[PDB]
Amino acid sequence: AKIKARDLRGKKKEELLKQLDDLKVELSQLRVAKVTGGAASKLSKIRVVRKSIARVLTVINQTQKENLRKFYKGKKYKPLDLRPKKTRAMRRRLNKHEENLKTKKQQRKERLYPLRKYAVKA
Amino acid sequence: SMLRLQKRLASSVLRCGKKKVWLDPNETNEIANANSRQQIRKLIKDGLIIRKPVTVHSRARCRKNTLARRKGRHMGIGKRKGTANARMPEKVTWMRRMRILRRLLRRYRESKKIDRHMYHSLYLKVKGNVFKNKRILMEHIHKLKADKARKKL
Amino acid sequence: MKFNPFVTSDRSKNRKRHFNAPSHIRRKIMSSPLSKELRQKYNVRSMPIRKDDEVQVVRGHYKGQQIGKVVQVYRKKYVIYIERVQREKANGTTVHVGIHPSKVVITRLKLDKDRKKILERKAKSRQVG
Amino acid sequence: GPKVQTDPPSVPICDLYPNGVFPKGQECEYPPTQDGRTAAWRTTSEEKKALDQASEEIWNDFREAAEAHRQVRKYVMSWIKPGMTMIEICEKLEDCSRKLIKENGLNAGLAFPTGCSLNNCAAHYTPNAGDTTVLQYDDICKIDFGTHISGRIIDCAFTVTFNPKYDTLLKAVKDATNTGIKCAGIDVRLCDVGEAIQEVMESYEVEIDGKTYQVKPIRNLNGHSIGQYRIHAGKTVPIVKGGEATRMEEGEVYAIETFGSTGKGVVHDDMECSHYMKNFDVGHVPIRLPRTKHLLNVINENFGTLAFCRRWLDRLGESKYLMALKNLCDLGIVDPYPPLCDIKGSYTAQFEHTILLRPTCKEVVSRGDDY
Amino acid sequence: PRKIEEIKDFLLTARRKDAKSVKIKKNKDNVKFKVRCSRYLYTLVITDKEKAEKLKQSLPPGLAVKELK
Amino acid sequence: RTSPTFRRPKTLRLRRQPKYPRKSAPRRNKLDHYAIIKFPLTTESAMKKIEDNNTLVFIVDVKANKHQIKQAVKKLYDIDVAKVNTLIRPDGEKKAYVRLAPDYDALDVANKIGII
RNA sequence: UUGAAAAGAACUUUGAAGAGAGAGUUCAAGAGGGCGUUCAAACGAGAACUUUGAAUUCCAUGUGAACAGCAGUUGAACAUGGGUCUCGGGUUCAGAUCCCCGAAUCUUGGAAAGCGUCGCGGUUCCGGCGGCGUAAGGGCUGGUAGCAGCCGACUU
RNA sequence: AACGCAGCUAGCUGCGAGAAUUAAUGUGAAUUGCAGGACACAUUGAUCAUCGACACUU
Ligand SMILES: [Co+2]
Repeated sequence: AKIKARDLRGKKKEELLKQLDDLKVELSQLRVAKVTGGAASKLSKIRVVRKSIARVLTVINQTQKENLRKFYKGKKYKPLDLRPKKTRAMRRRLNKHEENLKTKKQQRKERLYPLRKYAVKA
Repeated sequence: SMLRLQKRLASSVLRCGKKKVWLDPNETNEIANANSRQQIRKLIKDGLIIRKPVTVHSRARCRKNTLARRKGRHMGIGKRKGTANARMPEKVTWMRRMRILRRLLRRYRESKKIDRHMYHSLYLKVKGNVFKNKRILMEHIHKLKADKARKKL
Repeated sequence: MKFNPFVTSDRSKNRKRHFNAPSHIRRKIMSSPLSKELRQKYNVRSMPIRKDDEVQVVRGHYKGQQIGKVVQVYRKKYVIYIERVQREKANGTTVHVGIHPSKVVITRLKLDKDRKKILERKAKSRQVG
Repeated sequence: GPKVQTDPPSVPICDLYPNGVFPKGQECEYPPTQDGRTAAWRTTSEEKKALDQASEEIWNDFREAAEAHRQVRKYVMSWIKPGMTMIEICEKLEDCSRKLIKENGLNAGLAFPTGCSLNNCAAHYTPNAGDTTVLQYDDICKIDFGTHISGRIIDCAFTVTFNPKYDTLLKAVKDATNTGIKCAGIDVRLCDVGEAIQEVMESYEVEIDGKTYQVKPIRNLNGHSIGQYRIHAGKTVPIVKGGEATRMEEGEVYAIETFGSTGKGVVHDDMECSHYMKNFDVGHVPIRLPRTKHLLNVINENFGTLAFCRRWLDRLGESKYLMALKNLCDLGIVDPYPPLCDIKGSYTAQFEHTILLRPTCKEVVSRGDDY
Repeated sequence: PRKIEEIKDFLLTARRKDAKSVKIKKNKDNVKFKVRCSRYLYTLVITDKEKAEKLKQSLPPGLAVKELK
Repeated sequence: RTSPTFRRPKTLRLRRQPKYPRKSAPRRNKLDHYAIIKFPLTTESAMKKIEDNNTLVFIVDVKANKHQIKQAVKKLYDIDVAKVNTLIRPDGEKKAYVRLAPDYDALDVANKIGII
């Protein structure tokens, strides 16, 4: 009687297609009743059917993306959509590795002259 | 009580104007019910709507005047308002004369009443306005032929 | 006095926030005192009103000691309708009269699993102190 | 000997009463409240009695229709049982009435389609073709049906119950109907009748499922006045206070209807229409279409101004008529009456009787031992 | 439209698969046979009644015959 | 060289062999049969076209064409179609006139849909 | 910017209505929804002006607050519905070289269609069946100064 | 910038053919002009807030 997303998450791909097909046919019949004389009960069903269609399509679209996420887990090149978004300026800045590199000359100075902790008595 | 619609459909169905449609004065309630072309066709067949006859414009008076003017009754000197050339173009009068007098000359040639050599001379004289009518021309031809006959005898 | 830097005492800001509140916030504002006998039993001064609770009116024209059941909670107008608080329209029809929840006393309470949990939470706060 | 009716009713009423004089109704004196005096001269022979005599022929038709209605309802009461589909019940009742009345075109027949309404539904519901609704034990049914002889109509309805729990509600509605019938009288304001009915009805309480409801009238619904070939003659009898002050008159026929609801007390339209009637005021409107004019012909040649339903049209053999009917309703020739329903989960009850106000007395023609 | 001139040619055209029907018209001075093919309508004019009646009997089997008159 | 002009020589051009697909999955088709036909029409001028010249009147999507309309009506109702005529209404809607094949009859089909 | 709260004036009575007189709610209405050219007829409550006879504005139905510099039973006003799919005949309240039928890219088409008239059934249903009809200016043909015949408008 | 989307809906506001909203998490019996429809409320939930998954006409 009530379509809940939790029930439909683990169902098979073909089974979802049939449920989508049946719901679409119900909506078309209800539209015919609107143009002719229509019962108050019949008109109110239109909003329930419309939300049920959106709910099933969400499950179908959501499931297919995680299938593609796993396939490209280790590949060097990924589709543009599967990459992170953030901000355009953020995608142009240097990564964590590059930012903290140092030249051989700087490394020697750090080892030879480390900073100290001291107190002046007074 | 208003019959604007029923006087417009009838004119279209009867292929006439709205000044030639007669609607029954005493049958207004029945006519009012009609609202489609199919119903208007029914009432025309039943006598309720009729097409009036055309007004009369007779030509009898002008036909009589034409017969009088054929004998010249109303021509006169005080009834003419345009120039003589306007009434009849002189170019048309000349053109008619040339065709009448050139057709006659050709026919005489086939019947061997004239020779070609005399024919050429007469043709140029006709172009020079020597002759005015068929009678004036034929008389000249007869006079010419007689002179030739006498000279031989 | 109030010492918090990030709280306002302005007249115009408080009035605006009260009149334009989301529905979940309006549940907290519409609360009513609990009766003396119930107060000792649960150690809870007040509770938010609900659709099916017995009530008594303590102020206004309809003041009395009769007990009625709540029939509808109208949050848009901040009013509730009770069983027998009613007057007659000109035609002869009967209409309910709105009562603000702060002017009523709860005599009996609806009991559900979630409501029992809110009651328990309030009891611990007082004892800790 | 005098023709005796068979176990399944089949003899026509006229055969059972060859002479012409049909059984009479319940006769009672008019309400004694006449601004401080009584007209006990109405019971004695006078010019009132002379006028009354002049209408004996009319009264006979009403008595005949009442006899047929009583016999039909007695038959229906015996075999009604849970689990049957409503279409079968309607067909059986209609066939039995068609046989007992001995319909002859517009001379005799059924005034309006039989209406069986369940639970929240209060009126104007009959199962169309293709409906699969089965009676249940926890259900209330209202059966309303009528018959007519030469344009004299009788409209009566009762309520049938199975589960004992609805006893108090049925008793309250019946008491209100009886009080309303008692109050009715010649030259009496309708508003006073409505006030009496409301005061009597409001003093009742019911307990179903353990929740305590109050029996209250349905303000929208009301009674009506009956005329020859016209089921509504233009007067309405309210069941509540606050209404017009029209007065009753002698020689008039009225239907006293009481509806009770354990809910809000207002009715709206919820389901598909099934009852249609032709408008008595309207005249000639240009139809402008082939098939709807066949429809209007059939209507004018079988039903006249009496109400019809789609099952009857199907039985006559007509098909694909929905658009023609809708066009007719749009033009204003025919009027659709849709079902009326209360809030979901409510319960209703309806008792109705038809009374004739005679010059000399008050006769409840529909009255019988059953109710 | 086209006009056939000889009787035999009318038989050969009628046999054609495209031919759909034959209509006969009976005027006061003549009898006309018209066959409806895919692209054209073919007419044979017979001026004498006696020959036409013989011709009608031997029309190709299966072509629907419609008598307009 | 037999000509006084120098023209650019022809060189080998290669086809694309991308290393990743720029878009993960193809976009779903959002103009299916159910979307093509919004509803049927029941006015007073549509009831004269069913009982006389065997036609049905529909309201359809604005972006459809005569070829798409014929396939959609065929599949949904299992019927044959001969011609489609379309106009865009003054209020911005599209109305299509469809003519049924001789074997089929509009009246029974319309009754099945619920129109009549 | 009515009132604490619509409790936003049931019912009776005059008028076609707009408007009033009584009642009713409220602490308060001294708070009442921007409030602290001529003659006849018909229809109509009503005619110098509407209709009939005689001398998106498109198309139906409904109305008469406002508007149409007088009126209005009327409107391009106000409200609710509808309408735009290489030739000849049909068809709508409003669309047709676009819909339907038929042909295509002197004779076949062609009389079966169209148009006149005279009839027979029918009454919101038959969109149904027949009878008839369509003084002087010039031509032509047949043959001594030519003639036989018919013709033929205009001009001076 | 344009055009669309509500049972009754012109504007403002919200959204994009999944179109006055889908999923997820908090909360815990309403929304309301009228009707209809829901909802053990944990064999898991009306409504609002938040928002990280999905979708996004020209
Ligand atoms: Co009744």
